[PDB]
Amino acid sequence: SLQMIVENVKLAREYALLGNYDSAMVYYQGVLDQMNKYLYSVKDTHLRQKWQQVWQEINVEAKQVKDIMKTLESFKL
Amino acid sequence: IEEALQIIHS
Amino acid sequence: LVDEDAMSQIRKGHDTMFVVLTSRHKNLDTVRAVWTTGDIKTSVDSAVAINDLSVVVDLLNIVNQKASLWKLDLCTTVLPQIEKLLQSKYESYVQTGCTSLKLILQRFLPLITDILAAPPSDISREERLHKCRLCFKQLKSISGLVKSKSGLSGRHGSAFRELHLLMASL
Repeated sequence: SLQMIVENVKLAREYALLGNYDSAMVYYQGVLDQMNKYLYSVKDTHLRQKWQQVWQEINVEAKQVKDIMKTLESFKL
Repeated sequence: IEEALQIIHS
Repeated sequence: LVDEDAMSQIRKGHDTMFVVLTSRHKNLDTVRAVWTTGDIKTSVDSAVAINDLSVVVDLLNIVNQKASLWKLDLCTTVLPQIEKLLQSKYESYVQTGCTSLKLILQRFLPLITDILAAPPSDISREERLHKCRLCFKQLKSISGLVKSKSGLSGRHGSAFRELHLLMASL
C-alpha cells in the first residue's frame, strides 16, 4: 500500500522531530524495507530509479537519526 | 519544531 | 494513490528533515564536547545557550536518569526550562518537564526548606542561600502552573497530581 508507505514516513519523521528516536528508527527501517520490497515489484526502469532516489533520501534521514542516537548514547553516567 | 511538524503534517 | 503522487508527498518534507536533524546533531555534539559527570551543569548550560528546546529535551532525558549527578546550582538553570516544558503542546515535552521537576523536588526541597528556615549565621554559604531563595521563587511560580493542571485527570492519577502533592508545602 503506497498510502501506508507515505503514512509510515510521516510517523518516522514526527517521532524523530519529537526526540523519540527509538520509535523513529522502527518506522524508518520499516518503511525503508517496505519501499525496497515495493521498488523491485516495479518493472519500469525509470520509475524504479525514482523510487530508489526516494529510498536514498529516507535513508539519509534515518542515518541522521542513527548518528544522533550514537551521540546520545555516548553520554555515560 | 512546530514549523517542521506542520510541514511534515501537510 | 499513484506512484508519482506518493513520491511527491514523501519528498516534500525531506529537506526540512535533513536541516532539522543535522542542526540538532551538531548542537548535541557541542553539548557533548563539554560533558562530564563531574559537573553536568556545564553541558546543561551549553544547551541553554544554544537556545533550542529540542536539545534541552534530549539532554534532560539523559540526565533525568541519574539524580545523584544533580547539584543545587543546577536547579536554578533547569527550573526555567521546566517551566517552558510544562507549557508545551507536546505531551512528551511535558512529561520530560514533569520528570525533571519531580527529581528536583524529591532531591532538593527538604534541603532548600532547611537552608531557608535556618537561623541567620562566608561567601560560598551566602551564594548558596541566594541560590536557595531563587529556587524557592522558581518553585513557587511553577506550583501555580502545576495546581492549574492537577485536576485535568479528574478522579484518576496523573504526573501533575503527584507534583501538586510533592509541592504541598509551597
